[PDB]
Amino acid sequence: DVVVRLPDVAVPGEAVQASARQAVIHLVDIAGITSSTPADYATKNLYLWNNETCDALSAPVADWNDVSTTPTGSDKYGPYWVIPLTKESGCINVIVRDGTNKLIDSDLRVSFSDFTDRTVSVIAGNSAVYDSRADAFRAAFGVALADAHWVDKTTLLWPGGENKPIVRLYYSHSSKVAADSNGEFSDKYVKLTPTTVNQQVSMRFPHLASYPAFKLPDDVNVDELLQGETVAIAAESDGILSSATQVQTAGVLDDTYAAAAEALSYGAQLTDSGVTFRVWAPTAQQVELVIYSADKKVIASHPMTRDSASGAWSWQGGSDLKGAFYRYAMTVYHPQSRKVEQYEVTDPYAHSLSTNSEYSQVVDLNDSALKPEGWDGLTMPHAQKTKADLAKMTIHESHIRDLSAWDQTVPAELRGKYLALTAQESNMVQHLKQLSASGVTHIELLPVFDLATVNEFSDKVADIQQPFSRLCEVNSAVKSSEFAGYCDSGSTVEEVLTQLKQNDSKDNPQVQALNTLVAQTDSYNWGYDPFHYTVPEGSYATDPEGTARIKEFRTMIQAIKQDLGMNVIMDVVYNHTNAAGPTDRTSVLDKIVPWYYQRLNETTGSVESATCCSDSAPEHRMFAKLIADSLAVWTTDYKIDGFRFDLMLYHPKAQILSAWERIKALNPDIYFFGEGWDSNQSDRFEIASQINLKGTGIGTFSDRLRDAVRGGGPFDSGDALRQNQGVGSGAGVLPNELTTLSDDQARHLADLTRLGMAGNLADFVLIDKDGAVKRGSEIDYNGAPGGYAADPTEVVNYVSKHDNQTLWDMISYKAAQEADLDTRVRMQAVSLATVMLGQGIAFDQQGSELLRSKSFTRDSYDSGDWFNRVDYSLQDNNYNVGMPRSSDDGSNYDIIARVKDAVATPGETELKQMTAFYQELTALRKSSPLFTLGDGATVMKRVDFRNTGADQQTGLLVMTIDDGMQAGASLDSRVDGIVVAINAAPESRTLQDFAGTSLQLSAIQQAAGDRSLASGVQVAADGSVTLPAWSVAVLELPQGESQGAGLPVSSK
Ligand SMILES: OC[C@H]1O[C@@H]2O[C@H]3[C@H](O)[C@@H](O)[C@@H](O[C@H]4[C@H](O)[C@@H](O)[C@@H](O[C@H]5[C@H](O)[C@@H](O)[C@@H](O[C@H]6[C@H](O)[C@@H](O)[C@@H](O[C@H]7[C@H](O)[C@@H](O)[C@@H](O[C@H]8[C@H](O)[C@@H](O)[C@@H](O[C@H]1[C@H](O)[C@H]2O)O[C@@H]8CO)O[C@@H]7CO)O[C@@H]6CO)O[C@@H]5CO)O[C@@H]4CO)O[C@@H]3CO
Ligand SMILES: OC[C@H]1O[C@@H]2O[C@H]3[C@H](O)[C@@H](O)[C@@H](O[C@H]4[C@H](O)[C@@H](O)[C@@H](O[C@H]5[C@H](O)[C@@H](O)[C@@H](O[C@H]6[C@H](O)[C@@H](O)[C@@H](O[C@H]7[C@H](O)[C@@H](O)[C@@H](O[C@H]8[C@H](O)[C@@H](O)[C@@H](O[C@H]1[C@H](O)[C@H]2O)O[C@@H]8CO)O[C@@H]7CO)O[C@@H]6CO)O[C@@H]5CO)O[C@@H]4CO)O[C@@H]3CO
Ligand SMILES: [Ca+2]
Ligand SMILES: [Ca+2]
Ligand SMILES: [Ca+2]
Ligand SMILES: [Ca+2]
Ligand SMILES: [Ca+2]
Repeated sequence: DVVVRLPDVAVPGEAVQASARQAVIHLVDIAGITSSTPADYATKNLYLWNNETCDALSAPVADWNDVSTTPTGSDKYGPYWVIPLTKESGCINVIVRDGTNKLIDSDLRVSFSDFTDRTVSVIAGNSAVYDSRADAFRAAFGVALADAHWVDKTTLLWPGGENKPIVRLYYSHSSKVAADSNGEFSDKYVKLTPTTVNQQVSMRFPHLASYPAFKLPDDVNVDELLQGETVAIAAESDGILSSATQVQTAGVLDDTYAAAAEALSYGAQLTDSGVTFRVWAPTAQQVELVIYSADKKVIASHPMTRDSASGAWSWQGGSDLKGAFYRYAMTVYHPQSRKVEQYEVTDPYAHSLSTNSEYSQVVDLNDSALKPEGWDGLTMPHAQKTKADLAKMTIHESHIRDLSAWDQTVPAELRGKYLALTAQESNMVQHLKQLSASGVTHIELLPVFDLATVNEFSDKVADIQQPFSRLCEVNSAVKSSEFAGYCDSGSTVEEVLTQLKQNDSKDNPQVQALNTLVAQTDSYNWGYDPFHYTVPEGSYATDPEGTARIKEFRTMIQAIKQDLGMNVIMDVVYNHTNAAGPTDRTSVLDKIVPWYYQRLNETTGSVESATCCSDSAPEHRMFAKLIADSLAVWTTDYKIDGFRFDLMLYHPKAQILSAWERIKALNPDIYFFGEGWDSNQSDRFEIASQINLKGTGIGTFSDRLRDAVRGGGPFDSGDALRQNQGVGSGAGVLPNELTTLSDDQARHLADLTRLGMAGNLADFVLIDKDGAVKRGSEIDYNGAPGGYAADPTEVVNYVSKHDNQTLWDMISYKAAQEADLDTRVRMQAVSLATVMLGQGIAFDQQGSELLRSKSFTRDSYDSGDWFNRVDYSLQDNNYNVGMPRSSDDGSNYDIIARVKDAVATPGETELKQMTAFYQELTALRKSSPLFTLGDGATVMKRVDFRNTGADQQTGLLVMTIDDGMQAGASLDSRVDGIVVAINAAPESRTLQDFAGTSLQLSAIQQAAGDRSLASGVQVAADGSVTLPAWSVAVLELPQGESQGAGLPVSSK
C-alpha cells in the first residue's frame, strides 16, 4: 500500500511583511507547490477598488480590463502583492485573477481589524482569508469541513474522493488524525472502493443520493472505528494528500445500533429489584455513573456496562437510590472540538432535577407521595373521541407568569407558579372558571417542560415587583446604565417603569430601555428553550430542588381539570435543543452522543439554526424514540390531553405519525397538532406540513383565516402595518388614510375567511370574489392553495397567538381614525367570531377577551411581566405602557406614534363588555352540534354561504348550516338550520335570502339583550333580517315535529 503523505515540501513561512501604509496578499499556489513545473505567475493579477464599504487603497485602478497589477515577487509557494494604503485601519476590496478570469469567484474583503499585520493569504477556489501562508497551507493539506457521510455499515458518501486513486477511512482512538513527523498519515485505516448507492440508502438520505458512493469491507469493526476520530482521506497516485475531512456517522450509528437500542428503556428506572440506569452512548469510550448526596457530594461512582449490540450503557443498584442525584461521567470523542472530552452530563431521560437542572435525580413518578389526592382517577372533562368531539375544542393559550404575575388576589408566594391555578378565590381563577362555563374547553400551556432561559436560583433573579436595589444587586449592567440613580431610590422596579411612562416616546424609548436590562435577570421567558424534555420547569415551582415540582405540576393539572373544567394541552419543542457542542452548560444530547441528535450542514457539519437555535434531528431513530418516550410520560404520568408541536414542519411526517400511534396506544383520544409551515427540509424527508398532513388527523395552525381577518402578514413593518387592513378592521368598507386595498382584494380576504369558517378544506366548494365556482384548494393564499385539509379537525383557526402582535394591537394599527373605542371593541369580537363560529378547531391567546395589548410589541418572548401583563382586576388592557423594544419594533416607532393615541385606552367598562362578547361567542359555539360537524364530508354537505360573488355586500359574512333532509339526519333536535351572520361593516344591512322562513334569533343572544353582539337585530314578519353595523347574529329555524327542509346546500 502507498503511504498517504503531505507534500514533500516544508510548511511555508511569510514571504514579505507589510510596512506602514502597506498590505500584503499571498496567493498560495497549491498546485505549483506540487511543483513539477516551476509555474509562471506573469498572468496573475489583482483587481483592487474602493467603495463605501472598503476604501483604504491609495491608487486603485478601476479599469476591469487592466491586468497590470501583477505580483511584486514570488517564491516556490506562490506570488505575493504589496499594496499601498492610505490608512492602516478598515479594509480593502480584492478580486484575485488570472488575466480577467477570477481564481476566487467572490469579492474578497480583507479587514485590517481582523488581520492586524495586514499580511494575508488566500487560495484559488476558496473565499477564506488566512493570517499566514502556513494557515492557508494547512487548510489545503489538512483536515477541513465534514462532508464525508458514513451512512450505513458498508457505505460512505463523500465527494472529496470521487474518481481519485486512493480513498480511505482513517481512524484514531485517542488523538486527532494528524500527519506524523515524517509528514505521513500512519494511523490505522479502512479501504474504500467506488460503488453504487443502495436503493435503501438513497431512500434514507435523499439529500445525499447524488454523493459519490464508496464501499467498506463486509467485516469492518464499526464498534472500534466509532470509538474515536474518523477522517476520510484521499490523494493521488504518488500519495500526496488531495483532501481530508471529518465524518458524520448518524447514518451508520442507526444502521448498527438502533434496532437493538430501540428495544431498551432509558434513564434511571425503578424496578422491583432496585434501580436500573441506562443511557444511550454508542461512541463513548467510558461511561461512569456518578451518585451524589443531597449536598452534591460524590457518594459513589460506578463504571457502567456497555451492551455492544445497542451501544447502550447500564448499571443496576439498590432501591435506596430513589431520590439520589446523579450524572453520567462521559469519556467521548466530540467531532466539534476533535478531542476525547471528559465531562459529567445530566440524563437526557431525566424525570427529576435539582435546582437549575444541574443534576438529574432518580424518581418513581408513580409514588403516591408525588400525587395530589385523587390523582389516579382524574378524568378528561371534555371528550376527544370523535371528530365532533375534537371540533368542539376551544383553546385558551396561556403562560404561567402571564396568568398570575400581576394578580394581587393570588397569594404572593404562588404568583408566577403552577399552584396559582389552585387559588380558587383569585380574580384570575374566577375569571377562567367563567370562561370555562361559557365554553372555553382547553388551556394550552406555553413551555412547562424544563426550559433553559430562567435561572432557577432565586437569589440570582430580580422581578419587577421587587425593589430596584435588588435589580442592581443581581444585574451588574444596571450600575453602568442611565438608570443607575434608581439603585438608591427605595422604590420597586415596577414603580420605576410606571414613572418612566410619562416622558416615553419614539424619541425617548426609556421604558423599553430599562426593561431590556430587566429581561436579562428576571423570571420571564416564553421558554422555547429546551434543557430537559421530560421534567417540569423548576422556576414555576415554589421549591425547584428535587421532586417538589412534580407534585405541584400535577396539582395544577388536577385544578384545571377538576376545578376549572378544562382539558390541558402542552406546547412541546422537540425541533431544537437549547445548545450543542462540548462546552455549553445546556448541551445535553450533543455531549453524550455528539453529532447524532442535531441536524448538521451536509458540508461543514455545523449544527443548523433554522429553527432559531440548535436544530434537532427527529429523522434519526433514537431521537424519534426519545420524543416518543418523552410524550408517553407527559401522557401517562401527567395526564396531558394533547400536544402542540412547535415548528412541527421540521419533523418528518412519518416520525410525527409514528409518535402519534405510539401515544394513541396509551390514550386513544390524545390530540396532536402544530406549526406546519415550510421548514425547507423537504429535500431530506416528507415534512410534517399543512399540505402533507392532509387526511392524517394531525392538526395544523391555519394562517389563512388568520391573515384575512387580522390584515396583512407577520412580516409587515412600517406603514404596511396600517395599510394592510383585514376583514376584522374594515378592509374595503372603512378604509384608513393610508390603505389602497381594492374591493377585489377585500373580497378575496372574505373568500379566505369563509373558506376557514367551513374548516379550510381543500375540496369545499364556494363562490369566490368574481362569481366563479372554486374548490377550497383553488383560493390562492400567497401562491399556495388556500384550503388544504380533509376535515375541519385538522385545522386550528385563530386571530391571535403568543407570537406576533395581539389582535387589539393589530386593530389599533389598522382601524380608521373615525372608528371610536366602542367600534374597535366590536372589531375585536367580530374578528374572534370568525374563529369561534367556524368549523375549524378554535384557538385563542389568553386575554383576547380582555382586549389584551402588548404596547405594540410584536415578539414578546423576553419582554417580561411589563409588556406581557394581563390585568384580571380589569383596569386596563395593557395598551400604551411604553414604546415596545427597539431591537425588534424600532422600525415601527413612526407608524406606532401616528396611530397610538387615536382613541382612549380600554378601561373597566370596555373589558367587561369584551368579556361578555367573548363568552357570548363561545356559548354560541357549543350551543349546537351544527357548529362543530367534525367530518369534512359532513361539512361539505351542510355548510353554505350567501352574499357571495362580485356584487356581494363587502364585509358581510353569511354562513348557513343545514339540518334538513337534503343533507342527512337532524344532528340538532332544536333547529332545522342555523344562519351565522357577521356584518364587519359600518353600514346596517338587510338579508332577504331567508324571507318566508320562520327564522329567529338564537336564545343566547336574545338573553344578552343590550349587551349582545346582535343588539338591535330585527327579524321582520316576512323573515327579512336587518343587521346593525359591526354585529354578529346567529339565527335558527325552529324544528317541527319531523326534520324539515332546513337550508339545503346548493350543488355548484
Ligand atoms: O450601479 C450599479 C450597482 O451599484 C452597486 O455596485 C457597486 C459595488 O458595490 C462596488 O463594489 C463596485 O462594484 C465592483 C464589484 O464589486 C466588482 O465585483 C467588480 O465588478 C466586476 C465583476 O466582478 C465581474 O464579474 C464583471 O462583471 C460582469 C458580470 O459578470 C456580467 O454578468 C455583466 O453584468 C451585467 C449583469 O448581468 C446585469 O445584472 C446588470 O448589472 C446590474 C446589477 O445586477 C444590479 O444589481 C445593479 O448593480 C448595482 C449594485 O447593486 C450595487 O452594489 O445594476 C447593475 C448595472 O446594470 O448589468 C451588468 C452590465 O451592464 O457584465 C459585468 C461587466 O463585465 O466585471 C465587473 C467589472 O466592473 O468591479 C466593480 C466596479 O469596481 O461599484 C459598484 C457601483 O459602480
Ligand atoms: O426565522 C426568523 C423569523 O422567526 C420568527 O418568525 C416566525 C413568525 O413569527 C410566525 O408567524 C411563523 O411564520 C410563518 C407564518 O406565520 C406563515 O404565514 C408563513 O409565512 C408566510 C407569510 O404568511 C407570507 O406573507 C409570505 O411571507 C413573505 C412576507 O410577506 C414578505 O414580507 C417577505 O418577508 C421578508 C420580510 O419583509 C423581511 O423583514 C425579512 O424577514 C426577516 C425578518 O425581518 C426577521 O424578523 C426574521 O423573522 C423572524 C421573526 O421575527 C420571528 O418572529 O427573519 C426574517 C427572514 O426569515 O425577509 C423576508 C423574506 O424572507 O417575503 C415573504 C416571502 O418570502 O410567505 C411566508 C412564508 O411561507 O410561514 C412562516 C414560517 O416561516 O413562524 C416564523 C418562524 O418561527
Ligand atoms: Ca499575517
Ligand atoms: Ca429550567
Ligand atoms: Ca427574561
Ligand atoms: Ca437544508
Ligand atoms: Ca334538526
